[PDB]
Amino acid sequence: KVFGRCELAAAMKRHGLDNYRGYSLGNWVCAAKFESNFNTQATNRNTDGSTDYGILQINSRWWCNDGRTPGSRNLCNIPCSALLSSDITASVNCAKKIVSDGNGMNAWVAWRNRCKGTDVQAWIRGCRL
Ligand SMILES: [Cl-]
Ligand SMILES: [Cl-]
Ligand SMILES: [Cl-]
Ligand SMILES: [Cl-]
Ligand SMILES: [Cl-]
Ligand code: NA
Repeated sequence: KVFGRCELAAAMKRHGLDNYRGYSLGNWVCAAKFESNFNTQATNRNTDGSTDYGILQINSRWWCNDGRTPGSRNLCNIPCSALLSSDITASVNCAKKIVSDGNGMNAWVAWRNRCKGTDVQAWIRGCRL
């Protein structure tokens, strides 16, 4: 599924991301735009044997199990397949854990490169949130 911008904002707000661990809602919407282009089935294969999965491009070394990644910790205790679902529930839940690490949203390459320190409230413009 490819989410609309305000469509995704509403679901991310429903699931508690606005201001979570110090990150207002627009940070998460921006991260999804630039990680996955709002595509729930996006994937990115990496050089270390891991893969990034879903709308928030969550990495298979530490966070989900795909059965083929070294250094596996599966700290969200889920199959990586769950992160490719058309509803965002599993991805948002696992992102809460990821962001709770000392890294914060620096865990997201695309947030680091296109969202950090920008006008992230623009991402929820006209959404009524
Ligand atoms: Cl929309
Ligand atoms: Cl939802
Ligand atoms: Cl915001
Ligand atoms: Cl899987
Ligand atoms: Cl990570
Ligand atoms: Na990632």
